[PDB]
Amino acid sequence: EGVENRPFPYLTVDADLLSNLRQSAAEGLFHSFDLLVGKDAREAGI
Amino acid sequence: IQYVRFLETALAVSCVNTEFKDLSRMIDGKIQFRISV
Repeated sequence: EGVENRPFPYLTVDADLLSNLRQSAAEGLFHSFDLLVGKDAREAGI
Repeated sequence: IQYVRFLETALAVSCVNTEFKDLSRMIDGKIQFRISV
């Protein structure tokens, strides 16, 4: 989709975003999202 | 005439208002969340 998977300085906030998350993304509340399981959960190369 | 501002009212508690003085130039905005589960 329109998701960029380049690495970033991901700023860490303390709000727990993930209240009923995986059911929401499997339902597709978000416009465009990427489920990365396992090996692809790293920072991709530059 | 009632001189009302978007800050003088209470609706701005719902919206963090930041002044971007060139908004006709922005084709598109984007924001990336990364939720680790």
